[PDB]
Amino acid sequence: VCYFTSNGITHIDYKDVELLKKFVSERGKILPRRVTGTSAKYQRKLTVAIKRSRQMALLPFV
Amino acid sequence: IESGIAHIRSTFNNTIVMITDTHGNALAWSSAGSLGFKGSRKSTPFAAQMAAESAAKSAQEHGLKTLEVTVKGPGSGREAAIRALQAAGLEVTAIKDVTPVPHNGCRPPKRRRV
Amino acid sequence: RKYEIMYIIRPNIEEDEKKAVVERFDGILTENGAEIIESKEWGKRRLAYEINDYRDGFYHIVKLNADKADSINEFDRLAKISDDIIRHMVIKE
Amino acid sequence: LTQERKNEIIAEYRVHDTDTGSPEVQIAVLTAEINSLNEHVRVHKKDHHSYRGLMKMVGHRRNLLTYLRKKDVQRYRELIKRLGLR
RNA sequence: GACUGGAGUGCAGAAGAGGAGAGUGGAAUUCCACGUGUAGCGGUGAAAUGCGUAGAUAUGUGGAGGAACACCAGUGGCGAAGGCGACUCUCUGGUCUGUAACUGACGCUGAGGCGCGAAAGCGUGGGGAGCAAACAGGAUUAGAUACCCUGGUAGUCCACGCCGUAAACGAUGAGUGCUAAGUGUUAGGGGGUUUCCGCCCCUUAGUGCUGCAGCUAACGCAUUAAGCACUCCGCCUGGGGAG
Ligand SMILES: [K+]
Ligand SMILES: [K+]
Ligand SMILES: [Mg+2]
Repeated sequence: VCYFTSNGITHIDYKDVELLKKFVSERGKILPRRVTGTSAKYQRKLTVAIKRSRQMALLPFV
Repeated sequence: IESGIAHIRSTFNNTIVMITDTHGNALAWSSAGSLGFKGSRKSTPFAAQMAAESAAKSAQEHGLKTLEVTVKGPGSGREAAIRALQAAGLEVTAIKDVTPVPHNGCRPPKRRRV
Repeated sequence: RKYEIMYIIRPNIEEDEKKAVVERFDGILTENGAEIIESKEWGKRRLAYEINDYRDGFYHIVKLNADKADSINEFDRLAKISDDIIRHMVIKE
Repeated sequence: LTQERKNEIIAEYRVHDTDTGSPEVQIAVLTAEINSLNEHVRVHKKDHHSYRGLMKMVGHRRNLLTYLRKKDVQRYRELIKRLGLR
């Protein structure tokens, strides 16, 4: 069951580090749909958000 | 004098094992070639163990009880080398990876028989 | 068009210096064809990795409206050229 | 091409106050779009994917234009000088 | 002359690695300097050529340079095709869904033309880290103008302009309609139920799997037909010579 689709929260923001940190590994890697329970649309959107955060140094690479 | 870091470079050809200080100055090293091997026998877990043991029992020049170990490459001798460093009489504190992975940067050379 | 901006100011800056830099980039945005509706801070928070010997930094926000984007472009080049902004980003809503 | 400008240029050439689906309206809006894209191409000459849609607009315009010519010729000889064709 | 199921505009939404430009990030290969540092490293089926006490290999720090962008990432998205994967902004194209507002057949194809068009390659000027045709050396071999190893120039990258080929392939031309199902998956809409959530069913455009009829020489295609029919274009008429 997807978080965002089950909760109706459609927007994702690259600044909610506390909520995006649930989906990066300890080594800094995004995780797949089957492991995170997400859906396709929101998983694209989480990729975009995570990458913007990483490039703002808000999340790490490693 | 109390703790060191071990760097093992294990490959499908040879195994190097270097003991250094935590801020990166060499104290000792060894390999299968300095151990006395000459061919594919370099690439073996036995050579890995023996070079590890020689390295550690020279590292007991300035002394230590503890190691953090860092493993590089696909060489099969990492298990034997880590067992060597545990069983020589040192408390290996943790194992870690130095897999030099590029995120699709510079390309490899060609495959074989092409 | 609704524009959002974020940026990071370095740690070695006192409060007067820092507010001067903030106000200066705000002036550069609003003196052009744009009007800052809001500009904000999180705080001197920890960077996920080190850009320089620096590892802390001042996270700031600017919510904005604009049509020309020369504000965006001057802000971008001037913030890269200044020794105070190590990071900034601009996004269209 | 913005909505407001689009509304302007449909309502100022609409044949009557309800209409926004006439060939007059379409040909006008297309001439706006193709001129903006001519500028776009003269800047970014090698965006051939954009040049594709350009030529599709031009073709649709010519199609509407021939239909109008066949339908009522006065509308045609009006629009050409009202818009800048030919 | 008239009408709206085709075609298109409007209106409300949704996705997207669709394209061009400019800038930007860190991994990571190499190189430069400096410490620590001692005799090997590399590679193979074995080796050897080669690098190394004028000090490597590695290890840490800092700096330079360019090329491509892990995870996400998936018979998933988009595009006419080629093809398009790091991020942001600007300029742009096209698609789908719903409405029945607007025009009222405005359409389908499309010879001859016009443009685009992987990689290699060509001209001019840069850049050139890696990989690497050619080439050199070492092995191999009966021989080896090769596979194999160590090096390595053109190139690969960029700007501009040519070249216009491809196993350029779904080896399957574009368009329209009709003719059983089951099931994933993507982007939407509608309705029943329920506290949203969640489940269910119906429907639109895609994308895939398996299958009925029917077709096929068979393999197999099967609402993404290679079925049933109509329009249009291109092409074939034994192999080779001969593209
Ligand atoms: K060239
Ligand atoms: K292809
Ligand atoms: Mg080329």
